Amino acid sequence: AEAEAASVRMRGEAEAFAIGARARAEAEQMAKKAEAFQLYQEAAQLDMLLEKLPQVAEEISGPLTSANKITLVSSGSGTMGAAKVTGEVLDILTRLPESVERLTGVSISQV
Amino acid sequence: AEAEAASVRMRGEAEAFAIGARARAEAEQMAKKAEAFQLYQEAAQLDMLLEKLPQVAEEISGPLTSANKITLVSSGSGTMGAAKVTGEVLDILTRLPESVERL
Amino acid sequence: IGEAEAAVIEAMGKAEAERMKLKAEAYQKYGDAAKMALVLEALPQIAAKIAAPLTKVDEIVVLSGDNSKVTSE
Amino acid sequence: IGEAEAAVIEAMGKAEAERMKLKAEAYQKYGDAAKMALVLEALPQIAAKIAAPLTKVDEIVVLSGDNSKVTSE
Repeated sequence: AEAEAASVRMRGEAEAFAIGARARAEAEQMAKKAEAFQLYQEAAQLDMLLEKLPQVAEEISGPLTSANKITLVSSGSGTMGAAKVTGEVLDILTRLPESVERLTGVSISQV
Repeated sequence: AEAEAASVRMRGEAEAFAIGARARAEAEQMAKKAEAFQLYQEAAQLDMLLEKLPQVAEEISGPLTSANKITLVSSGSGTMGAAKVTGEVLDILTRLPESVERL
Repeated sequence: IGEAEAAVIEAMGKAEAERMKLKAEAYQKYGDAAKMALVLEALPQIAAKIAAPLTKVDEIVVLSGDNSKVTSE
Repeated sequence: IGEAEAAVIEAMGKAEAERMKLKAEAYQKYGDAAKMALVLEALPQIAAKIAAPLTKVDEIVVLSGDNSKVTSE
């Protein structure tokens, strides 16, 4: 029992010290992330937004493209229906930032 | 019987002392948690909220994705229905914090 | 046996009361951010519990638009 | 065994509290762009979680135009 207790004590102390090591490394790491982010103008925010939009589009259109078949029917002066699907995807992609806005309270679009 | 009683007494006393040991350790542990939390600005709270939102979304959308099939039908100037499912999930995810707020 | 059980129960009372007492000052030093952390940590478990009945859904039928019931599929 | 567990738990408390404390000043220096980065990074995971039920859709029927329900196909 004494040997097991010493084993547990030493292994736990070592892993806690390792956790502290990554903690210090990650803190000194994120300080420079903040420093670099401070020097971002509208061009950089636009680049970030346009780099993140395709990923959200993928995550919203991946499950949707699992449908076996889609039937489109038009009548009168109406549209065929492809605009309906694209509008549904785009509406979800544009309402998600507002839903996140409702909780976080920090803007996502500069204009 | 005397031996059994002594066994019970000693084992219970040892386990109670062990409970007290973790008690003291956890108290001294949580004191620093509170001290660290005191130095949190809006950025840190935003990080916590955006780290916890995906987990709630998983816990609310895991059971829902067990449906065998989902049929979507539109008519007129209405939507197809995918926005309905996403809105249902988001509405539950946003009304849960208010329900917890009520208590 | 009863005396032994009384002794161990009193020991549990000693330990658990000391635990609660020490945890009292720990909770006393909680700010807004710490309470927010508690609520956010509690939220996923509650959400998992509430969504458990949704596991057994068989099929979902969604209709949209204010029209008649003759078109069908 | 209980003493060993208490020691390791206290060590975890030391380390995790130091982690949170050091991360506090890191978050304190965040501007508008950094918060925007956090939100944009969080968005795809939330979107993936919300869209997961859409995986099981079987068939989609879309109709357009304000007309009667006699034409069919």
